[PDB]
Amino acid sequence: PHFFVTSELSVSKLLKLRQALNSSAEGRYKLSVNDFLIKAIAVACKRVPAVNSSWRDGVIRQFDTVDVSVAVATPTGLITPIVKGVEAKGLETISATVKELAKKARDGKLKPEDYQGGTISISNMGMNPAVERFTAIINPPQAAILAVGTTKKVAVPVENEDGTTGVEWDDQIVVTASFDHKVVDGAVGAEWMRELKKVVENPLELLL
Amino acid sequence: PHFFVTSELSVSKLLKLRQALNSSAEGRYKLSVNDFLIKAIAVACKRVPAVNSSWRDGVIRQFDTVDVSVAVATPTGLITPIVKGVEAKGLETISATVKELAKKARDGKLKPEDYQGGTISISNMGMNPAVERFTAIINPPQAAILAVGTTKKVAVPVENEDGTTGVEWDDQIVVTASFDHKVVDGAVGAEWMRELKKVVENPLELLL
Amino acid sequence: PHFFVTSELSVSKLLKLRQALNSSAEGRYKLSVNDFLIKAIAVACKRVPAVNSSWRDGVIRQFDTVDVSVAVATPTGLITPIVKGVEAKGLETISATVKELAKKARDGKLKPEDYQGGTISISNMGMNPAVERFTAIINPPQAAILAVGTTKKVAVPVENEDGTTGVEWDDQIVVTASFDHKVVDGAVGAEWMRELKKVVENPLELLL
Amino acid sequence: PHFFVTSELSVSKLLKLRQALNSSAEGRYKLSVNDFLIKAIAVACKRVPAVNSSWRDGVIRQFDTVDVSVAVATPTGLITPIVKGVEAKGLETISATVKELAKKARDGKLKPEDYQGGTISISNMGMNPAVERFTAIINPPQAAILAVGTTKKVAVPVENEDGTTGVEWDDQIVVTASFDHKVVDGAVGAEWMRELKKVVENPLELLL
Repeated sequence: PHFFVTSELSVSKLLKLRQALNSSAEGRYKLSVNDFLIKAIAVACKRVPAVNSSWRDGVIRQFDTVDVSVAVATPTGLITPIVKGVEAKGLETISATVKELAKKARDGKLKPEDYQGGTISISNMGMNPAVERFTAIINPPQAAILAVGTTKKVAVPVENEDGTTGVEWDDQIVVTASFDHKVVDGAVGAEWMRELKKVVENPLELLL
Repeated sequence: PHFFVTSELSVSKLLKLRQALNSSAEGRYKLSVNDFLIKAIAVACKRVPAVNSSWRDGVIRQFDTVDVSVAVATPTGLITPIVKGVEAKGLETISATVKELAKKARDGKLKPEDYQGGTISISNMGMNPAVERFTAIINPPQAAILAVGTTKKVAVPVENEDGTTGVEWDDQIVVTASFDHKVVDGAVGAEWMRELKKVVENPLELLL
Repeated sequence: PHFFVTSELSVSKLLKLRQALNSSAEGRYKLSVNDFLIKAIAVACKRVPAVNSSWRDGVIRQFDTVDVSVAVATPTGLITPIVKGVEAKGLETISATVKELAKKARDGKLKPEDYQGGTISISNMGMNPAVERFTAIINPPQAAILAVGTTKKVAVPVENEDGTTGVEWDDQIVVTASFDHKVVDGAVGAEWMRELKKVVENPLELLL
Repeated sequence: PHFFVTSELSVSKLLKLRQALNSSAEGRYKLSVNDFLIKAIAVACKRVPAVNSSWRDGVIRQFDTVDVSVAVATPTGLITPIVKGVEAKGLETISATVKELAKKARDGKLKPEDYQGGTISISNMGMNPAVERFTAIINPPQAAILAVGTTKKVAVPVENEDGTTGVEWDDQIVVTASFDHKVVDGAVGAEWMRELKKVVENPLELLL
């Protein structure tokens, strides 16, 4: 039994900072927004340990550390590469590890210890238009799986009192979050979502 | 097998009237928007009796009266206090009964006859940001369960021919409605949703 | 196990062309937007054959041709009239066949070979307000079922550099797409959705 | 035999970000500039492992992880509390751990496993005026010890072509760095200093 948590999330600050940091990238790495998202979900899963947990048969094993089983679509299908100790990783570690693992998934294979649904399962379709949102199924060894739709620029009130509400156009992804609903719950799921959104909206705390 | 009915709903009129009525509140009560929503879902469940029904084993028992099993999140978990005969109640009856029952759920306990999923199950996360919408699971003794996301102020065309479409910013909650799909159906579910939205949008008919 | 693909879709071009073509209608037919949508989903199911397939017990039978089991709500319930070889049909064939079949469903009956969930199951609530989106359940003999919410006019950036982003108000339906998830997958489902959206957004390719 | 590496370092960006983050502090923590410096020296000691090393009798043991033996002046004398795995810590972990450890040093005692000169010895007199710089002695179990003078606001060319060089006043600490000179060397010491200065000057990379 799965419940869905749907949460928009602006990115313009994080897009700006990724731009400035991929400028700061010397060709040394490619920072995808997803790398910051991976470190941010690491931050939030440390923040909310219920997400970085797993449905054990009798109990729910909660994982102190967080890794991410990012899911990469592959010609084979869906490979879920596991990026380990993200919260203690770097983020170019996230960068290379994500691109390396997706490479080894589509190009070669990953060894089976790469597909653990580790404490959190992430499927990202931010790059995929026509899905501003979409829903997946939680892994049985998961606690909750997160899916991200595509980025949209939308009308937003602009504080400016000259154009009082005004029309100000924000980039943002509204995401869905499928939850196994017994290992994790709607309140904690939404709160983890808000942790994620907070840390993402300003990379300044994601710096930390 | 559950189907989901997703329905935005403006509130600005009802927010205005709640403000004016909580001004009219002499400290005698606190009218939450949810109290008006409870009376409004009572109105709509009398309007659409399929919602205020229950999946009996062989049949679907349809309930003439409507009560609401509002669901209150509790330190224990989810308590679903039952507010009885809402359609014939007052609304400060709704006010106090909802706050009293949530109190006795989080603070003490409610006696078990308070958790009946009575004819309608309501979970409200209007107060909870980062969930503009979310989906729940229908109670087996329910017919359909309703979930409300948070309120959002959004760009809206303003009729004014000077700013022709213009940008006019409306508060509204888009809600999801999980339906057991055999006791209740998509057409009747959506129509009950529209009944609810109609009665809510203007409290003038909710007065009645 | 079903996954949901949610996709907005503007219509203003197709609304314009339907208007011009129902002007071009001499009373000879009534072209509902849904007729163009039926030819467009035929186009996309030829484009994406995974959708116009069926869950066989052992395998997934993929259907070269596409028909549509459009679903018509009936006083009996949901009749799913089958419109055959849509991709090779006309569109006034679509027009009359859809209206004729809905007629025979609500008025009389359709003979049972009209309810096959043929290669694609379509439920349309574009005409139904208060459901900008909604989700259904895939037919077992289906591969994926599509549901369309209602049309909404929304704030949209207008390119004009005078009103730089400006506020420009577009009609569009955001649709959900419930997928059986083993006969069909999220990537192919979303891509079929984008095929559909592309062909719909400009009827010029839907002409073909 | 010790050599000294002297390096100014602007702070205004990091002062701004600490201000904004101690505004972001909800009373939850106090972020001293030294906490960011501790995470930054962790970053640089991972960056330059020669600093987070120790003079073993025959060899130099280089430490993969970095901790910091921050030194706190105490009524007893100099307590060198050890903050462990800083590079994998948080920074409010740094915040509380530094203030807690200094507290337990001046107020109570730290248990002896708190004074290890762990991989790096830091003495900070940024808070101490009249020492814009000062030099210390490397711990024998250290590889290099770092000392920071006080912050000074100084005349700086301002790019502005109106006031062409102009006079623009920057806050900065010039630091000394005493090095045991056989476990570590002038080139690597200065380069570690530049790593430190780079990561500090913009907390954006210190975010990571």
